[PDB]
Amino acid sequence: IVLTQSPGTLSLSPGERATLSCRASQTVSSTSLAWYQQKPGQAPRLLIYGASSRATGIPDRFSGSGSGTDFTLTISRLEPEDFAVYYCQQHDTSLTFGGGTKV
Amino acid sequence: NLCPFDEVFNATTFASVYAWNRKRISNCVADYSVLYNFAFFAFKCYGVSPTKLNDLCFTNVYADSFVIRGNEVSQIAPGQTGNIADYNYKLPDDFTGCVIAWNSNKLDSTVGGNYNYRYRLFRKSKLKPFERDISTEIYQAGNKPCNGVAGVNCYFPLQSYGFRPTYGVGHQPYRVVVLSFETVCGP
Amino acid sequence: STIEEQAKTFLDKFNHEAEDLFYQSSLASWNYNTNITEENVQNMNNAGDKWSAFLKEQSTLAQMYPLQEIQNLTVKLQLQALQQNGSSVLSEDKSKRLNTILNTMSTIYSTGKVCCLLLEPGLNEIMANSLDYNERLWAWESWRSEVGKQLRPLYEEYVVLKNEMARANHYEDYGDYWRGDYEVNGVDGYDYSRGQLIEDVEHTFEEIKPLYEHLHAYVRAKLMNAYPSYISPIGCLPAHLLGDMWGRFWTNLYSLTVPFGQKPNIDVTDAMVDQAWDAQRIFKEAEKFFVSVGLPNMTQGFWENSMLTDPGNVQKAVCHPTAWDLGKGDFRILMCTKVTMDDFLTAHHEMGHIQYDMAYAAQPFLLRNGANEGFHEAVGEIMSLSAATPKHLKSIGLLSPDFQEDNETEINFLLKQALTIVGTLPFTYMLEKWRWMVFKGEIPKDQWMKKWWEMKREIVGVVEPVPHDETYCDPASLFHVSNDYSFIRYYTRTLYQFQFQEALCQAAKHEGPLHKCDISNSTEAGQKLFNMLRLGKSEPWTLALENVVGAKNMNVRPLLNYFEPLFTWLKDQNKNSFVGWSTDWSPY
Amino acid sequence: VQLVQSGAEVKKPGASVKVSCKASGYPFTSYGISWVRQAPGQGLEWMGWISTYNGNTNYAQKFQGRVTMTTDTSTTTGYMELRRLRSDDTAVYYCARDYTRGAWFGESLIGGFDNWGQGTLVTV
Ligand SMILES: *[C@@H]1O[C@H](CO[C@@H]2O[C@@H](C)[C@@H](O)[C@@H](O)[C@@H]2O)[C@@H](O)[C@H](O)[C@H]1NC(C)=O
Ligand SMILES: *[C@@H]1O[C@H](CO)[C@@H](O)[C@H](O)[C@H]1NC(C)=O
Ligand SMILES: *[C@@H]1O[C@H](CO)[C@@H](O)[C@H](O)[C@H]1NC(C)=O
Ligand SMILES: *[C@@H]1O[C@H](CO)[C@@H](O)[C@H](O)[C@H]1NC(C)=O
Ligand SMILES: *[C@@H]1O[C@H](CO)[C@@H](O)[C@H](O)[C@H]1NC(C)=O
Ligand SMILES: *[C@@H]1O[C@H](CO)[C@@H](O)[C@H](O)[C@H]1NC(C)=O
Ligand SMILES: [Zn+2]
Repeated sequence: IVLTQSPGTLSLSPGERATLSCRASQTVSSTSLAWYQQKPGQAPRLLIYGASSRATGIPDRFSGSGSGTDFTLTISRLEPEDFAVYYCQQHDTSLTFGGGTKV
Repeated sequence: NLCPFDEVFNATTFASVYAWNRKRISNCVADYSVLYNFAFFAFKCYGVSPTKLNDLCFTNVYADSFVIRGNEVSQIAPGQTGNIADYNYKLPDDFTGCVIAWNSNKLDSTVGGNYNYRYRLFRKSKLKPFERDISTEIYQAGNKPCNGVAGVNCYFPLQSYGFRPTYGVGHQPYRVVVLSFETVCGP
Repeated sequence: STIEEQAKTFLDKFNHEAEDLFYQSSLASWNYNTNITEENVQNMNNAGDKWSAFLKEQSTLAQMYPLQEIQNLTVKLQLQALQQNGSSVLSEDKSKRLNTILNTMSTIYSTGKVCCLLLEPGLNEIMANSLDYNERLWAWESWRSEVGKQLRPLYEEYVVLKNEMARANHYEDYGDYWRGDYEVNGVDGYDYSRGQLIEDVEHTFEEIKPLYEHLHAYVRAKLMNAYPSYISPIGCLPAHLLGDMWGRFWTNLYSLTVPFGQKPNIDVTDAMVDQAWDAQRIFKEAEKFFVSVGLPNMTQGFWENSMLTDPGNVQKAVCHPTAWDLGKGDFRILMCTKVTMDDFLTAHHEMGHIQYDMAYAAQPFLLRNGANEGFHEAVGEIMSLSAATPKHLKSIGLLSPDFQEDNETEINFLLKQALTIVGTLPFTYMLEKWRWMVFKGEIPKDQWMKKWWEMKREIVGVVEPVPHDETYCDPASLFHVSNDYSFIRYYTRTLYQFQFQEALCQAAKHEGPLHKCDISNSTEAGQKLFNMLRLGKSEPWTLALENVVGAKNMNVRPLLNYFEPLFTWLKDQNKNSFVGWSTDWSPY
Repeated sequence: VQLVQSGAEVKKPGASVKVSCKASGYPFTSYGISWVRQAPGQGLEWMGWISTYNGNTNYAQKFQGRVTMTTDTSTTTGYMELRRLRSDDTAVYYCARDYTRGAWFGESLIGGFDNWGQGTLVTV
């Protein structure tokens, strides 16, 4: 499967909502998709797993959802520390990452 | 090596009830500690309180995983009968172990209908404890052989569920893990 | 190996593949009713065709399991409902002819105009809200002559084709076919011939008629002050002056007939508004009502999937309070509610339907219904009687604790109820009597309009304003007649409604007048009713009734008792008036 | 729970590189080890997954042949050895602890990569 994310550069002012999308070329299991967050100069961390389940240690301002070939990630209120690069993943078939988006 | 009880409960997919998946756990310490501190609606047990199992060394632990309807969960208990208890998953009256079940409506259901799960609805005779048949041979109700053609008085046995997110609780999918205790010294 | 075994095997595959197909067509219909688009129409129709085709196929497989070789009642009850050939007993040409006639009749009624005003909101607005003899007569006569007359030719052929298939299906006539829905043969002591319905209906009517005659005299005496030169003191009331299009309900007359009009009735609309009630609150209160009597409360999916508020003008939903059961535990309500007393009571009615649907949800698909045609509505309807009672309102916060219920307001309430409940029975009885005779062939074609108007003045006490010829078809001007519906189900509903209430009040240990009974805080009455709801269609209605009322048939005593406090009052009002009517009198 | 990787290395084309990963704070044999890679200006590219119990390895489609994976339980350390380094093989190789595949049965799980190391830069 091939994952495509959009917009490539969703850079918006802090304090507002930020929504990212990840589209699949094929239908994938809703329990086999995850999101990662990579801050500048360092390793990425697991943000959301199982499409909607929040990873441990992650703030509750982050929420995920989706099904079929259309999955999304939303930040209820964008913080100064959220201006990072986000990636979507699927491991239903093999394991692949999306292109990634910069907020 | 602690026991692979995490990868049984957190598996992406569960087997269908007519063809349930038998996992064997052995040669490993088992922290049944999680077993009593999860929010797995039915941690029912039959003869062994979860408290003593962490002080018992079991030769083999078998984890039988499958998906059934909510109103069929009661058929997994020993001494029960019904379309699941008799034709799909037969559990003996002399049962030692625990039955764990939880709702999986957001995992095993789709809007168009999830038909990947199938149970047996017709059979010539009832099953014995812990056996299963996955034969798809045509069942004849009548007096004349149809030779594989599902015409009048011939039916395809394995019917299919059609799980959908808006069903009532009794018709929602549940993931059931039956732990049967027969090398596995719990801490 | 035998029919008993093969029959249950067949049904034990139908009852598992039929539910899925049913669900899909039920859901598609739901989506249409909540969201009307071209896309949803074709989706609804496609799913509908799949379900219909399915039943037609299974119907031809059920034929090889004859009831003669089947002993178990739970099998015979399911097969006999799945073995009936319907209209598919006639030749292909006759079958198609039948269906085109039946379709045509529906379009003439639903899309007919007069001048041009259609029926709604037009000829039913003039009929409901016009104190004008001549304007009313025009609206009445116009509808009858413009669309009623038009359907005469189709009704005649309709009767012939419908009666032919009835006989082909081994019935005496089409009326005999319909009465079969009350037939309970199979177990000794609870038997009931379908031909018996005619006698039992007639007998109950004669016992009630005395109440009707006093109510009739009262209403007539009041109408004479509105139409002082048209209504005669010793005759029948003109059909167009009963407050309706066909004279079915007299409820719109409750502005002329009010017993004590210087006092307001009980109305908590303002209280609901002042306390900031909303749609969610109205249904939550109805939900706890049922819990207090002893039933489980609405499921989560009732709150998440239902449409309890007007969706908007962008999503053009069809606003019409309906209780839905889509199958597999999916229960919903479709109802755009306002913060008013009318909807407050309606909410209990629709909630009552769901409680019944949930009680028999454990039954086989083919038995997953009410015992008969009246039982479903009767159990729902009784819920509004207790909800409207000022003992429930008094403790819900909507009624003030210094509101007193006077002698006078009890009468106002009872009349308004009688005017809607016992003013409709003569009509239902009459209409079905006529139709049965027409199908049986007791009435010549060119004399059935004669008997129609002849019996109206004998049973109902109503007459025509103007003479009509045999070219007219007055009965077909009504929805139920032109669209091939049974009507007797309304007669055998009101009677059950009161039988259940009287049976439950004594269980709840209510003392005093029945119209003041409340069934809340009582598990004795809650469990009593429940025990017949869980039955679905697995048992004869003559047994389901025994489980709550104790009777093995319908009665009138509970009805006459309910209105007893009004009847004695009416007797003291008709002291100086004639009770009854002369059939030799006419407006012309 | 921490993952500590070795320092940066410089290799010539055709050479092989072996990157170590030290795991501690958890039962080593209860979780697998995965190796994603990120080249400058690029996103992440999965290289493979290795069991710490059965030793089974699952490789990405275009790394089969070069990549070779192994673990040592006694010192709870993982290793990855890419081979025949090309010019395009310049990037930062991350060590990650996964919950995407079972370590004992090999069945897919509901999860992701729980813990990532600091990243090892390999120049070529
Ligand atoms: C099933 O998985 C649940 C989630 O585990 C947590 O999140 C995953 C992504 C990893 O980061 C893991 O290390 C975290 O603990 C557990 O809470 C739950 O206990 C697991 N089920 C069983 C029976 O162990
Ligand atoms: C109604 O149906 C249309 C399809 O024509 C769809 O686009 C729209 O979103 C639906 N609205 C709702 C509330 O489902
Ligand atoms: C009829 O069949 C049902 C099962 O559908 C069974 O429970 C019942 O006991 C049977 N009754 C008789 C008289 O065989
Ligand atoms: C239905 O039609 C079939 C075929 O003509 C016939 O055998 C059967 O008796 C009919 N059943 C009824 C109730 O008319
Ligand atoms: C009815 O539902 C309410 C939630 O509104 C709950 O608090 C109550 O306990 C339920 N009643 C019963 C008998 O379960
Ligand atoms: C029904 O029970 C509720 C809760 O105790 C109580 O407040 C209410 O007044 C009772 N209704 C009647 C008529 O007693
Ligand atoms: Zn109703």
